[PDB]
Amino acid sequence: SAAQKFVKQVIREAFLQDASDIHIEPRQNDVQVRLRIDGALRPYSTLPKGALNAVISVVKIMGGLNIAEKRLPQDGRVRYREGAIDVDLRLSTLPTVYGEKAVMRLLKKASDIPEIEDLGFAPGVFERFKEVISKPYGIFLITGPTGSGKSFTTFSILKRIATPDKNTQTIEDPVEYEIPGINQTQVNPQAGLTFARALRAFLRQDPDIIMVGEIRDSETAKIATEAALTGHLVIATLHTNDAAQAITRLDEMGVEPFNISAALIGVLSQRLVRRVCEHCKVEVKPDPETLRRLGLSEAEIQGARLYKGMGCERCGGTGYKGRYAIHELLVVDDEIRHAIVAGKSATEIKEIARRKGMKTLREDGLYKALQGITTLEEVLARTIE
Amino acid sequence: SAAQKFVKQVIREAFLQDASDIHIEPRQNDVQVRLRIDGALRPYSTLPKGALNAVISVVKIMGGLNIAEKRLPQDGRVRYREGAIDVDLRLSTLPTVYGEKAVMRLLKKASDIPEIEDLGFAPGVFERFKEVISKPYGIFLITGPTGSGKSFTTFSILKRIATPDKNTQTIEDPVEYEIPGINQTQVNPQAGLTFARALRAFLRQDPDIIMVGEIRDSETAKIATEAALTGHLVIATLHTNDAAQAITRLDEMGVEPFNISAALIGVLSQRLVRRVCEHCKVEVKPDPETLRRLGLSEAEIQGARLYKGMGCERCGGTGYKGRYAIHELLVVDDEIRHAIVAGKSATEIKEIARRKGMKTLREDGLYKALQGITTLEEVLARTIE
Ligand SMILES: Nc1ncnc2c1ncn2[C@@H]1O[C@H](COP(=O)(O)OP(=O)(O)OP(O)(O)=S)[C@@H](O)[C@H]1O
Ligand SMILES: Nc1ncnc2c1ncn2[C@@H]1O[C@H](COP(=O)(O)OP(=O)(O)OP(O)(O)=S)[C@@H](O)[C@H]1O
Ligand SMILES: [Mg+2]
Ligand SMILES: [Zn+2]
Ligand SMILES: [Zn+2]
Repeated sequence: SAAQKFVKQVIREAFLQDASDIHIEPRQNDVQVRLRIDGALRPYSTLPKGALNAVISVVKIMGGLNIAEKRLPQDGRVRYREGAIDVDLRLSTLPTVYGEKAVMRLLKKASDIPEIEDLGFAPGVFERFKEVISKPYGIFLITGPTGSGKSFTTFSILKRIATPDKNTQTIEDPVEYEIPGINQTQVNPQAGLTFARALRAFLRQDPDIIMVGEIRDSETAKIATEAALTGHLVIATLHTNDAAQAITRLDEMGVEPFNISAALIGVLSQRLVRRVCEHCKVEVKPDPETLRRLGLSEAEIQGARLYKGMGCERCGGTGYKGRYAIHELLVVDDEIRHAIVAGKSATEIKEIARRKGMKTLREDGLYKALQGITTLEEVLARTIE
Repeated sequence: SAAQKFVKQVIREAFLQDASDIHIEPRQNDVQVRLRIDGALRPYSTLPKGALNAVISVVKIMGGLNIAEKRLPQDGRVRYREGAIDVDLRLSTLPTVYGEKAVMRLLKKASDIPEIEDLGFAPGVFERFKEVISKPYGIFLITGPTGSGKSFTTFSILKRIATPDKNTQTIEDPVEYEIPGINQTQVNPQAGLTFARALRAFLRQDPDIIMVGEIRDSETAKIATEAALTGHLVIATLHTNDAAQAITRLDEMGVEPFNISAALIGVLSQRLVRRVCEHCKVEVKPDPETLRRLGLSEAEIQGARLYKGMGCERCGGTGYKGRYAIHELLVVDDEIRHAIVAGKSATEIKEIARRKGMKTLREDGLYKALQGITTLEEVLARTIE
């Protein structure tokens, strides 16, 4: 609790300062602590060398990390409420030559779950998206790397489709949000209430819409798929970078390809790019050759404006305030499941979908960058694979 | 006794309203109770939040569930008798963030099962339906999501064709109705009595008619087809959005296409639409332009009498009371047989079937909406065409 009270004092003073990050760094003879204020790291405090393991355990408990594991990096998430400071923290631990270093990123205050029309879909992709989630049943997968806005998009969907004539039931680890009109159930491993234990009880609970917060079992993948097969609408998340790899991911978790093919409505992969500041924004002229290589049509290449923030402190550092989302939406059709039943590659499906008109993250990112929402760099950074 | 009084009333009201399920839902500041009627959830009442644990208690006593346990789902069965009420109830309790939700399902009986004349078949389809079930051997598939009326149709058929000169054998998970005249067997995991293990045994039981409640696995799909092949009549349920996809799905499940083309009598795809309440029923002047994009001809727009129910006390305000089935009946002939082998797609099969006389779900829906059985939107909400 010497350790616990230090950790809680740091997060507090980080919150009140509007600090973005907190670094706990072992050194040769001490542990330095630093806070990023207005873009720069500042010295907060100094802990003795022996104090290291104590503190690292406290933040590991907070994010559900493994204490025993010290040779490998771990990431986690901390929903932190103590009194008047509620901040969500992104947690990172890293093996360092002097012991384990921890970094906690203070996330922007979430605000409220938006309507479907304010998620930042391209006008064209939006219509196909609205058609995927309006379907009576089947499973709709939302994927992306840690913190790409999966849960946020998921609840925006539920906000739309969970009508009083339906039973919307939810399994989450943990439950975020107090969204009305639906029933929410949190995973309890203490009790024995796993994802699969719950998901099987849900089938005896007369559901219409099932939201599976996370699929990380074979049991869960199988049950969610059969729920989609028998006539329920399932929304679930995976942690996969490619929309097509989500299909392959399910094959690996033990789902029969013919069941994947019969239930899957589509897969949404998204990213978050920083938004350029509207105030210190400037026009930039792109190398036509770059645009060309990015698959942008010649005949579109003359309008040709890209944008970037030089910076003020409405931005702080950066030229960026806020984040926006990037999407590629794999809508399953007669030909795609016609590729899943056959031996597939994620690769083959992707271009089988691109033809038929599927717009890719980079294409989606590029086009929003052409609007001055984001830089081309942020777009490239998120789509490099 | 106040919680006893509530449970008594809500089951009484569900019974008289023909309600599938009672939902008792803990929410943030109250308890909400919903009735599913005609497949649609409907608000029944609100309880004050501190009355939850008394009500759940009554429900648990009925089904012999543990009161102490509130962290894990529970399941029960009760034969409920109050006044003249005699219903079997299936009880489900499930922990949510605001406490345990309860679902009580009102179960049907054999007496509720219709005669095939009352299944709602259009006159042209009904004559073909009859010729399909009156064949000596082959496999007949009934497909669609849960709550489509698959079991009602199945046993309706067995009421007409399980005459006393034949052995009529059933494998079910679970056995729902107790039917006179036929032999029924329930799937039992704990003993190892699979669908496939049961079905293997049926072939040494001198059967005539075989009913497979559900085809989930690849082995069951093969043995049921084999049993059809050798000279037995097989009625089985599958989940597909479409009659033609039942062919493709058997393929995907591993059945040899030459075996499918050899054994398959036909497929029935089925949905349930809501009937227009006839205490609200008000005639509505059709819009021709909207009836033209919907593939209806000029002749059909004449002789078109649409209706919509202007909500009343008897329909709970919905404008609907009762349900009705819409049908897509694929009847296998030689051309469909040659297309099943030669591995044509479901879309190819479907277009063959229609040219040969098959009405799609949408078309059967539209046809009955023009009779004022149901409304247009119900047809559009229950069919992706
Ligand atoms: N479309 C969006 N635009 C801007 N910010 C967003 C958007 N979606 C999410 N965010 C924010 O970004 C953070 C991402 O949180 P989530 O939406 O929960 O991400 P996630 O993919 O669920 O991440 P996990 O669950 O930790 S792997 C939250 O702080 C959201 O406020
Ligand atoms: N032809 C019909 N017309 C009107 N209501 C019907 C009809 N068939 C079924 N129903 C109602 O719909 C409910 C569900 O029908 P079921 O046949 O039991 O459902 P199913 O999901 O299609 O088949 P299962 O999963 O093996 S019970 C029945 O219990 C009846 O209340
Ligand atoms: Mg999440
Ligand atoms: Zn700026
Ligand atoms: Zn009415």
